[PDB]
Amino acid sequence: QRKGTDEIYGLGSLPSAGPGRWEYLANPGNWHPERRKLHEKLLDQARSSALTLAESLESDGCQPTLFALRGNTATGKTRIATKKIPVLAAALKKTAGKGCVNPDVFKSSLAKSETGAKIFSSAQVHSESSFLADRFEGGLRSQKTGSGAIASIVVDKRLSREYEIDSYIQLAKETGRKVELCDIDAPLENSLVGVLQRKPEGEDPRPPYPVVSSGFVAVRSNRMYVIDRFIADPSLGNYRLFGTAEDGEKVMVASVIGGEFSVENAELYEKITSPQLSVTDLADKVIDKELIDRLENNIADPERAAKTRAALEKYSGKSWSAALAAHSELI
Amino acid sequence: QRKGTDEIYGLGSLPSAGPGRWEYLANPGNWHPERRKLHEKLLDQARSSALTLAESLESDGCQPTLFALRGNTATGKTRIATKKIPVLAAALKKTAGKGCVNPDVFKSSLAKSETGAKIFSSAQVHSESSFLADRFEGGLRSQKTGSGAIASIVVDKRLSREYEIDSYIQLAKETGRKVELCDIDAPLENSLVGVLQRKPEGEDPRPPYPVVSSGFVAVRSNRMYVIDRFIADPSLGNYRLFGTAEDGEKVMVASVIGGEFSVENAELYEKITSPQLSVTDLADKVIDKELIDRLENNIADPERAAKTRAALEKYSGKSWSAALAAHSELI
Amino acid sequence: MKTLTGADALEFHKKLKERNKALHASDLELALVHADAVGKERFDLEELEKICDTSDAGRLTDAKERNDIYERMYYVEYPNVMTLKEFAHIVETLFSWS
Amino acid sequence: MKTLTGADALEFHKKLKERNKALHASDLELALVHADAVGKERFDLEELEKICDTSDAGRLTDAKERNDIYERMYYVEYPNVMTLKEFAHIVETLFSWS
Repeated sequence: QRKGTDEIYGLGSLPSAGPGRWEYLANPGNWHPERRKLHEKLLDQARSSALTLAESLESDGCQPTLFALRGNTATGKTRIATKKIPVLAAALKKTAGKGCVNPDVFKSSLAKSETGAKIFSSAQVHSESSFLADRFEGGLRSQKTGSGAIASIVVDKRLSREYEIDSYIQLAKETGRKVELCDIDAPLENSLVGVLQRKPEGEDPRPPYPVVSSGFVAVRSNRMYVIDRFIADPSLGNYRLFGTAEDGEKVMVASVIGGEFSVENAELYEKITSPQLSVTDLADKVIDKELIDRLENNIADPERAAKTRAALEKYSGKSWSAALAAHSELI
Repeated sequence: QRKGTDEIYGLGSLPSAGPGRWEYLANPGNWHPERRKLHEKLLDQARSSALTLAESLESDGCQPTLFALRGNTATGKTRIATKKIPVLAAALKKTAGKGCVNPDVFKSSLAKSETGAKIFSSAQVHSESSFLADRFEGGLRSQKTGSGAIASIVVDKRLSREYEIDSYIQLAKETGRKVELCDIDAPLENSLVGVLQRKPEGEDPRPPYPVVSSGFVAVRSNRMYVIDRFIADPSLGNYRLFGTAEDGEKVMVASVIGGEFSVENAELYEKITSPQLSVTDLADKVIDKELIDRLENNIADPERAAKTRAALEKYSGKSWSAALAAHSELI
Repeated sequence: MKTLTGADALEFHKKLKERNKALHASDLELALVHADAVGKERFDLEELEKICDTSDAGRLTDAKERNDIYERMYYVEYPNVMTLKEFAHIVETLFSWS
Repeated sequence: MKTLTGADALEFHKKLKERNKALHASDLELALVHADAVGKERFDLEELEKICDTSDAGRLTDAKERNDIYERMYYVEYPNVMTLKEFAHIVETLFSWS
């Protein structure tokens, strides 16, 4: 569909859609009362989940920390958090994964609008979900636990660009939080098939091709800037970069831990700090039998191989761009 | 086998094998008389073929020219000469392809040694064949046709490096020949499968992996230096670069013709002027069903597809390095 | 493989930064030549900012980072896009998603 | 695609030369760091020239081109080769073929 929920549920003369439309809508009172109520309910839920996370982390001895999960769409971020950040894995278990700062966590609820079925598309609810995420993050800034300590929080966003990274470092510095950053990379094609595997009945986003490609370019091009921040300031926190081997498994590539910088996989480090651009397109590559076989050849896990296969076959004969476009349009 | 023919048929205390061993053997009289006779016979044949080429070219109005076919092993050089250099195609028809400066043209004869069967390997005859090629080229330098004009000649060698290119430009300048240079590129994998398709009953060389890979690196890394020579000096002659599209067909990529420099395919030009190296190997890639299917997916011609398939299947389960090594060892 | 540590890790990082910086600049330089050659509309941030929001809701306020993000995207990532009006649709798509 | 002509072709060529020069230097710089890290034998042309012929039969006489060819090959093309004695076998193989 077409009209955004910010336009449908906003009240009055809506400011032309660039910012100016944000402060207007950033004011929780330019919305219809029913929508205002939905916002309050969703923020209460998210805040409850975040506090559960924070109390779990503190009980497990974690100093106030901003856990940042950097990386492009469908690169395996969730599995890395689960396996490689044990204290956070323990916390997320208690909330079934809820409580992280991420606009996408509000999308399903906004899309269903308490009616029992999804009636708005992800794109239709995105601005509103972003507004809620910003209000959610704002309240978390100085949120305390029961011991009066600053609450640890989790930021689950692409975090590709310098300005975003700087902003979260500044937030951490101002609130006395360490930054624990895991940066997760996969080849662009892995993200594309990852998106096609996400089912609309799930809550993981299904963006169109340009989002995944531009995200890939941005995350790779700005990666070394992020690493430089940790190399320069040992007190900032810790950094780990995981990349994807040929067989699809994640491996440590570079790290800054306790101020010590190491490169665990120099070959991958050279590769995953560059977008592999040329003057003129993976977007036009057709999903054919060969491509599916080519991807299957490097997937050994039966369940993963079957799911990859099924997702691709649904779009057999279409270009990556056409495939992700069609997949994204599903409600 | 192991002992080279220069050692078997050379006379006396052979100088340690780097040059010094060349002038010794460059003297046609440090060889056994029978071998001396074979040399004379092969040079007479090659010279006859070269004169036929030269007289054909002159009759077709070609000014004295050095036709240089630059490019790595098994990149499609012969087909390009046949299709894209019509005057030379007409000449080569008259000699069934013989008469070009290339050590490989002597290898079959040296390997059979007038016995009726190949009893020496290509590697065993290479030094001797190189010696003959140099004597052949030396005599061609000031060779005249029946009109007294300098004979046009064809140099069919990789011609990868600056020193080689400089040497042939100097030869052309000193002998009043134009340089007509066609530079032919294919992806490294195309050269590897090209080598595996060459049958030992043929006379085209079957080198091991390092020859093809190092040749690829050299030809690409020094390509723009060659182009610069033609951009700088319109009087030198003409330059055309052909590269390989995804479907295996050759296309014009860049050219310097009548002093005018154009880039017919900028995407390919960016690609084929660089070796695509990383800090750590196509040599270890295993020829499996997927790889064969992957290569077959981009070959539409039935005969070519079948031959590519058959050559690869013979080495199924082996790495590219192991496959070319085994293939090279065949007599 | 062997982990690079200490001075070797730092030097690898330094040299890799140089490499990627050269590649970064080169991608844009080459794209601009090709753009001129095919008649692609000259990048105009202000005209762009008329037809779409480049602000990321006021988070991106640095003029230097803002021009550099979109000019580079326009030329390097979308070479077949000829107009800023076309590119506008792309940018809008990008901010419709996380 | 559209053929680049005249000034555009020349500028593309110039910028591409710069790109490839940066890549050329970078490949060697990175390879040297990795070589130091793993204990690869230091490249020694003279020791090399004891165990094999780098002359291409006296065609290659420039000392600058000769060192630069083999040092770069040693470090960039054969990173897993640890010794000049090993590399010698490679070089000999190369001159056993056209």
